[PDB]
Amino acid sequence: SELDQLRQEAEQLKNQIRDARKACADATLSQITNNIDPVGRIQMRTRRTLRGHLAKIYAMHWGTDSRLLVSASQDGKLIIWDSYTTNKVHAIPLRSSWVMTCAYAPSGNYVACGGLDNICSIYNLKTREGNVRVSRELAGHTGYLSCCRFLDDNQIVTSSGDTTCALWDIETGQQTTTFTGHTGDVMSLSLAPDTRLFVSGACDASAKLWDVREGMCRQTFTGHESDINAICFFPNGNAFATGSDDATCRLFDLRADQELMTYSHDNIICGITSVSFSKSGRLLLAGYDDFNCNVWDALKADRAGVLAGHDNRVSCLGVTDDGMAVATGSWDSFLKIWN
Amino acid sequence: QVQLQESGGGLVQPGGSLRLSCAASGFTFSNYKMNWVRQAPGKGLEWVSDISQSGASISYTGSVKGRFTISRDNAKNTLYLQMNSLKPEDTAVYYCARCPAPFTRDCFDVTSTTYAYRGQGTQVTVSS
Amino acid sequence: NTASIAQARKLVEQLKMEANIDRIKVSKAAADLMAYCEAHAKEDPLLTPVPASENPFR
Amino acid sequence: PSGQVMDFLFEKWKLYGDQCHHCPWYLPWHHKVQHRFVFKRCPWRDASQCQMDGEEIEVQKEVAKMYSSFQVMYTVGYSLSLGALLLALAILGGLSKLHCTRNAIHANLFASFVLKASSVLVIDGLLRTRYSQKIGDDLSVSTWLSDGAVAGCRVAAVFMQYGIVANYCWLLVEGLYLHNLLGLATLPERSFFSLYLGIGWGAPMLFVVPWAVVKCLFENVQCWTSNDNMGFWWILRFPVFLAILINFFIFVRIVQLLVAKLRARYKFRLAKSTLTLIPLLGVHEVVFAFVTDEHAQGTLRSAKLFFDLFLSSFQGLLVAVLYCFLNKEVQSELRRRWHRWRLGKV
Amino acid sequence: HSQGTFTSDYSKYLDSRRAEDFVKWLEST
Amino acid sequence: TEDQRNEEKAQREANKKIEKQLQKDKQVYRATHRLLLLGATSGIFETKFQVDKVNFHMFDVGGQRDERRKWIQCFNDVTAIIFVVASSNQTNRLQEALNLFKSIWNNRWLRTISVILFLNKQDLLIEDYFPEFARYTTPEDATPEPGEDPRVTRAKYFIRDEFLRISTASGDGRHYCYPHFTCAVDTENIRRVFNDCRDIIQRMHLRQYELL
Repeated sequence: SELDQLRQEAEQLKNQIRDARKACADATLSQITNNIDPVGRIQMRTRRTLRGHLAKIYAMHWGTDSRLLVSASQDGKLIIWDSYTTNKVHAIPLRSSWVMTCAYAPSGNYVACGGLDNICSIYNLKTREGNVRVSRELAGHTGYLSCCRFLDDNQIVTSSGDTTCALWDIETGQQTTTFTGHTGDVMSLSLAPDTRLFVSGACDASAKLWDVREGMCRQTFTGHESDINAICFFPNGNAFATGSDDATCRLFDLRADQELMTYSHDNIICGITSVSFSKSGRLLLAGYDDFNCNVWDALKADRAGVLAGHDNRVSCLGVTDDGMAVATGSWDSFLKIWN
Repeated sequence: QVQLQESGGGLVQPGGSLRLSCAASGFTFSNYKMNWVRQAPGKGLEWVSDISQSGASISYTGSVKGRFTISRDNAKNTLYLQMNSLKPEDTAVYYCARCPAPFTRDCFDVTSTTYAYRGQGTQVTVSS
Repeated sequence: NTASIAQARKLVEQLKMEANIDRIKVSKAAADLMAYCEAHAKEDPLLTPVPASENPFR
Repeated sequence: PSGQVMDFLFEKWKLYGDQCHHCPWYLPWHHKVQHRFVFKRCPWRDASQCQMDGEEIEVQKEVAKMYSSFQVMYTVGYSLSLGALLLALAILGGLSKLHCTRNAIHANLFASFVLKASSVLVIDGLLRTRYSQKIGDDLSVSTWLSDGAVAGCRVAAVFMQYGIVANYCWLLVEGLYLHNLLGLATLPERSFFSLYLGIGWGAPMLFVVPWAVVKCLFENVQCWTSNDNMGFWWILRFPVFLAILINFFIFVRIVQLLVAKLRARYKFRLAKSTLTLIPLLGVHEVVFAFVTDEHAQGTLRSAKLFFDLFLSSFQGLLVAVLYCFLNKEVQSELRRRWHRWRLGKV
Repeated sequence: HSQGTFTSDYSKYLDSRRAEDFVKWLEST
Repeated sequence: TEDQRNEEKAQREANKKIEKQLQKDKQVYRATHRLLLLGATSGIFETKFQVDKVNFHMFDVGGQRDERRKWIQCFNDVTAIIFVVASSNQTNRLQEALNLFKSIWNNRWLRTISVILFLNKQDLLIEDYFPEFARYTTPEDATPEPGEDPRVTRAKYFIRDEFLRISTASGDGRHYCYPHFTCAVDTENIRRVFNDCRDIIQRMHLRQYELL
């Protein structure tokens, strides 16, 4: 059949790509950094505790002033907190109970949320009246919304469970570019500092690099076993990290197009829900299903600290822009701030 | 990358015996549970059988109960299916698939072709 | 039919597009991360604990 | 002898010296020894004709051993329960996860048990000291029958009477809270914790204050620990009987519900469930409730004071063991702390 | 309750003991 | 200066107002029963009804895909799951339904939820697919419909026990299964749902007090 020859040509191309990557592999990251010394001992304690929500919590996001943050819960509420003084500011009731993601605008004038209704809703905070009401609704996805990240006040990028990603125009309300490369559901995404490229992880155990302007995939990163749950991007601009259900984190390099590190331990069996980096890119923090977080070391791959003290599953994780605080959420209704 | 490749499909008259196998790579074989899946012509996907991580637990679909058997080799990362006393009803395309999560007793893999962790299959036909 | 053959033909095109990419050596692309970390190692308030005087989360 | 037989004896002797020159009659057992008199020697001095009956002394000698044994028994009983209750209160407060309304009623009941156990020991301790001092000089007892000496005992008496009544109310609150849960189908919206707290703590307060006022005006007998008028002693028992009478019907209903849940789907679980339920509702009290104080003279009064004083002393230990130290949710949460503190050292 | 009646009986027993001890002291001295 | 105290007072007043609103929201939220409806806005559906002044709120998932291993974890804190089965060439849908039931029963995050089962189209109603419909006998305690068809009754009580085997093979102690045959048509299903919900709630409290 004509399908067989095309398949064998694809296999030959895959073999050529694998050989090209194998040729460039001169040394490992461990050997180069074997000379440096360990970070030491890192211990953190809970400085603040927030007790507003009723049901479990799925998402949170930090503000660019590193003082306000929004959180989403499955009872149908959005709450904006003040991190310095534990008092709330806004409480926003949602039309649909199951919200699965939330984002905070860089300017501080908008927030977003989405869930099983397949719709993304934009909320206006600063208004003449003084209340909060929906501005726009973005329909068109054929699957539940799972992540959204503001690019500016007029643009946003979303991922859903119909194996596609889209770029929206808020005032127009119509899709502009669609990225159809994945096979399974898309779980998370992360934007670059210059907001020119971004990466996503799906349930096909693969990650991709997208071009916002052109609109087609440039690189595909493989080598993983199971579904990818979280993804974060490195401060420099040439690396990113992933987390998944096989209890393993990995480090990838855009300019080298290869995997560089693996963060796994023998007694760790549960999955990974969220990952994040530190300000200098030296500490890699992650959340697990065993109710506590871990602090890794990106250059040497050894465990330095542990963030315990949660009564249920940890779902979200975040680090401030100035890097002076860390906030975590969990399936119990409490938020903790660590420093 | 996860990859599966089946082999051993061939035409056979009623009463014959066939042997099927698919070899896995790119993941730890001992940590996952395997299945067998068929697709009859003009009909949807149908689950056939499954085997536990250590091979202790075996299940069958009832239509083929008492005629088929399943075994796995952890050392060589290979799955086997033994077929005896075939009838013209058995003609279909056979797939071998695994469920996505390790250390789990529940699997969701009898879905459409969209399932990523599946092979390509070999044609098996019975006629005269 | 046509959709299947188009989908199959798209895969090889994407594969050749990914193959036609310039790469570098791992050694050059690995020292950059540690150089960056050493350069910005004095501005990390979590790697090196700050005194409680400037800490606003006491 | 209705109390204050020492008061009458001292007053009559003073009246004897009051007359001066214008057996002795002021003797308590004079009525049965009127005929005999004292020898003309010139009982005051050198007189052995009139004394108590040796059989009376022999009888009085045997009744002290029973009191001593009973005192030792309940003194040993209260201490272990008190220690267990303190240990259980510490654990429930030290684990942030075990914060619920149920645990709130449990802790409030533990506090009442602790208060009662502490009050009984304190009132017992400072009462054997009063009767353990030598009479000595005649002018040394004038300050022993005064209000100043017994100032610190009548406060302890009130504090001991309040603790006993405030413990029978939380037993009723426990039954009322559990009976309400199974009656209605959904969750009971908000909890009436304020109403339950008021019933538990402030309802005793309106039964003992009326008692103390009557005790101070009409029955100001020494040390305020002897009951002479049954009518005034009926004030503190009506709320006691009411609680157990209410709690019996709740116990019966819960057992019927348990039987229904097992029939519509054995005997070992149906026997294990009631045995642990009895200490939380107090059915051992209604077992002997109808044998009242007045109609009890012989061994029927001594067995009733043994059964109830043996089962009441260990009821504080039993509830703590059954509900705190044996709970699955407590044993699964205590081991997590051990692992967290262990792995933090490696 | 049993505690109150037991305490009452114990106090009444102690009171007579004290009275008889006073009588014994009076007759002895 | 004095403006700081004014800002703090305003912030505390706003906090007090929103806490006052959340108190009423909490009172309303926890007196409602949430049900999930399975089978065999466009994304999600809603439905409200009341029986004996009790609030129910059912959810139908008809806008999603057929890969439900990810969005099914959002329903781990519901009261019960309703599972509709068509008891009636076919493609052996009974085995697919049984496998889905087994997966739901054995899932980690749904390993404590009860299931209410509804067999439908009894009027329309085994020997080729299941080779055990020949050494089976009708259970002693049965209430056959006035139809009195021996084969139909045998099929009904062979299908019910097939589902009961999965439920009784594991998950012993903290969840159960309530099978119903949909002989009643018009409005007798909601009363049954009410009864099972009441039973589940009572058993939950009894388990919490460790009397069962």
